[PDB]
Amino acid sequence: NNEIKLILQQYLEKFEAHYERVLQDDQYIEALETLMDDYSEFILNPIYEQQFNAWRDVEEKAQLIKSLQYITAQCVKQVEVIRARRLLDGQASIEHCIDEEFGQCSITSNDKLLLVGSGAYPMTLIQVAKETGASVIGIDIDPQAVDLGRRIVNVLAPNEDITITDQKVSELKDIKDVTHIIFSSTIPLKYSILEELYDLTNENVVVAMRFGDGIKAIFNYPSQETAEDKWQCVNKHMRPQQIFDIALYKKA
Ligand SMILES: C[S@@+](CC[C@H](N)C(=O)[O-])C[C@H]1O[C@@H](n2cnc3c(N)ncnc32)[C@H](O)[C@@H]1O
Repeated sequence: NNEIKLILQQYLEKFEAHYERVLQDDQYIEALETLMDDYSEFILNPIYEQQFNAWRDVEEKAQLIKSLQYITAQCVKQVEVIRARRLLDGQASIEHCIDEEFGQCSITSNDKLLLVGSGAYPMTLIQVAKETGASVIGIDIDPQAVDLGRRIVNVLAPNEDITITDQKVSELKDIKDVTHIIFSSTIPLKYSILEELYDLTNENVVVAMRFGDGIKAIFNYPSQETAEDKWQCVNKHMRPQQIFDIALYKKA
């Protein structure tokens, strides 16, 4: 208990200070990015993983995890907003292909991908459009993220077929044409949206759900059990030096 709980509380306090500073002045982004790198290195260190796993508290552990995953999700968003505003303020124009996340279920230019939680700095959305030539829809509930994302796409990828909207999945007119769906990891509602998508989507749709379980759940929303007759987990992609893992879902 004692050891890992103390560090996790200290990270929560550090994230509070860094996040509050960045809200007042975006010059403190570099310090927050460094904290996020240190946090990542902590999460992926087998020593801390073992300590975390050994802490068999139920209530306090669960709550502390939930406090961290919420504030660090806000930090991820704030980094994206600042990076986006910097690119647009200028008015000027890596290690893994997103296609890799779908294993055998490959993406061609004839396919159509929905990315849930596109974000203000939608590099992943642009990446997959450029790599695959597929049509791409990104949704984000935050209109700041919709505006920044839309205008970044128009600068960096004007020739790709990319739509960004605040529409919920039940409001997407072309939902039945979607062949591939990716969920960003830092979406609290991702499993409720997954369940809603069952009835909305065609029968052969494939979903890549990004998540973090165990110690990775302090920087990600975790996996959940799905309704067993609806979404079947056909593949789990878990790696020790990846800050998020991927669960592939198909119908029945
Ligand atoms: C950090 S950002 C961008 C994606 C991020 N890079 C990731 O991979 O987790 C996460 C985005 O998801 C958005 N978001 C959160 N909940 C959502 C929901 N229920 N539906 C759509 N977008 C959501 C946030 O507004 C935010 O812009």
